[PDB]
Amino acid sequence: SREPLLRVAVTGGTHGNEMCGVYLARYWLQNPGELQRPSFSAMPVLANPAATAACCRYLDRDLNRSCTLTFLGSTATPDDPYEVKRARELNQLLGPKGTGQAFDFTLDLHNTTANTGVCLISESNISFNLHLCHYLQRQNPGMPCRLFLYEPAGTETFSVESISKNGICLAMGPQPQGVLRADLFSRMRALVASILDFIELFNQGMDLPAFEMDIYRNLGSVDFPRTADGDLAGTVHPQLQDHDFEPLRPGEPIFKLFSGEDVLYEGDSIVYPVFINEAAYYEKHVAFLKSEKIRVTVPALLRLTP
Amino acid sequence: SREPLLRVAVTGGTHGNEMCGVYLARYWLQNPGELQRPSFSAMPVLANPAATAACCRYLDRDLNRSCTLTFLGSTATPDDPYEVKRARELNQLLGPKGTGQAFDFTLDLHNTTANTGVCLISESNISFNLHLCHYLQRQNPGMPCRLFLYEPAGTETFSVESISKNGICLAMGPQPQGVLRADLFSRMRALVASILDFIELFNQGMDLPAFEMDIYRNLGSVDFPRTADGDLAGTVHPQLQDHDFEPLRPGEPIFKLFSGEDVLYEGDSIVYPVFINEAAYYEKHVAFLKSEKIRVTVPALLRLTP
Ligand SMILES: [Cl-]
Ligand SMILES: [Cl-]
Ligand SMILES: [Cl-]
Ligand SMILES: [Cl-]
Ligand SMILES: [Zn+2]
Ligand SMILES: [Zn+2]
Repeated sequence: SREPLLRVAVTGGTHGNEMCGVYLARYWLQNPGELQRPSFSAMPVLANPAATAACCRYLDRDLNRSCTLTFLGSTATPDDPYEVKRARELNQLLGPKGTGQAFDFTLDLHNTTANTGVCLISESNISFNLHLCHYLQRQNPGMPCRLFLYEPAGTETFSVESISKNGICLAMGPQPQGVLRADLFSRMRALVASILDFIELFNQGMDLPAFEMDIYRNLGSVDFPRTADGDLAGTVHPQLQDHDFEPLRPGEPIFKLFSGEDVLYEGDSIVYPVFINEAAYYEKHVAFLKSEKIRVTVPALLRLTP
Repeated sequence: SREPLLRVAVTGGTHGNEMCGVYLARYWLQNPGELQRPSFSAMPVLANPAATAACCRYLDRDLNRSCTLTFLGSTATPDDPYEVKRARELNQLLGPKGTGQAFDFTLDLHNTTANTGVCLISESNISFNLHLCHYLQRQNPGMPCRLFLYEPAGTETFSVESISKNGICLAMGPQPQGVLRADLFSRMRALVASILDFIELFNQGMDLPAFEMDIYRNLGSVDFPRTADGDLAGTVHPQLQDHDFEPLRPGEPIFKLFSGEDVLYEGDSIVYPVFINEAAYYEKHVAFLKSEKIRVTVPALLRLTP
């Protein structure tokens, strides 16, 4: 017995300077008709109102790192980070996280300065999320739509969409922070429409046959070359720059130092760098994430049991 | 009798999140040998230290709008904008503005999210600045190097380089704020080297023959389409996006509204839009600047009179 997804949210402005989500959320709050389907209506939400008003990523702390049960469960004070306070409000709205009152699904919208194109980031290999990616791929022949599987190191999930029972992040790049490109705005807008379409089909009892697909699974990060003071001593090499999801073999160049030397990848295996040179990641000490490209088998999601 | 340029500054980080200038200044402060020529040594300066540390454009007020004689001459208080306070310090260092103690030349480094490529911005048609552009063009066949003439509306100049007797801005895009691309870092680094080379030749008494060249002269700005509340109602049209310095004829599309309508250019004449969709300009109400492409005749700069 398939349970329909009836309480569905689309969050924009989780990071205040990521403009597609910001303006789609603002627009939908004024024009919700677009998020309505026969079986359900998705609720638009501006996730970080103060960061959005200020057009910056966050005020005190990254909102997308503030939604752990520890943060949500903590006893409020006045001296809490704004984003911690806002996380609690999203917990009331979309959760509480880990309980049966949580929303069925949260779609969280993101932009990156990296040349990722269309990427879905999933914190688990839940088969519904893989079918969703597959659906978007099929709906857009010739458009890459890649799934980046980013499982939490251990126990606690951190993100805005993790508040809901399930959720996914739709990330689109490249786009400078604080800039709204018409091309990415429209494309993101159409892909959200398609994601809602998919939830409707699901809700209507559509059978989703098992299938196989390539996904990219996180191996971990590589930091920028630094001085003994952790200041940049170089940046991403021109031959790596803008080459997200392309293979990176050992011995290939990954940085150019200001001194003019090349730094080479010293790994044992070919990997697939993603989120190469993202502005928000400098302070997280991440020049890029290494991923392994793996072919997974996705079980069927059928209305009835065969 | 030609006066040599002996007190020459290169400023980076005038805007704290414009990374080429930030990292070139930081690097040169550690490795000044690069800025030395036989006749002079250029002083590297991080223009906005606090904005740079915070990786944002400015703290209180745009530093590059804070260097008017009015601001510089004002009586200090504790409640002055940080950037006003910093402007006064740059006035002490590189000026005082309008006096004989000012530096001979300030080269101010900038990055834009607009697809400008290499642009020199000059606040006057001083012939030395035009020869400099011409020199850079000749030194880089096949590389656009365009001169954008931006004369102050009326009396008071506002910018960091206006503190010196003469100066120019070297702007390079596209680059997201807070991102350092190896390609733009290297190119900017080589162009600064060439600008210093040029000052050396000048200093050595080189004759600079009169010549003609196309420049782009500011006509003014066009703001983003807005609601009655001044919130975006659209963004730069995909056909205009990334087309800086290309001709824009009346009737051509300049915006796409969220409602799906196109907004068309209603001007009487063909213009050349520049700084199309710059992040820092949203709040200045500027989607792009209109310029006229005009061919000017540049007088000779000769060691002796013919
Ligand atoms: Cl499917
Ligand atoms: Cl990239
Ligand atoms: Cl010349
Ligand atoms: Cl542009
Ligand atoms: Zn984001
Ligand atoms: Zn700037």
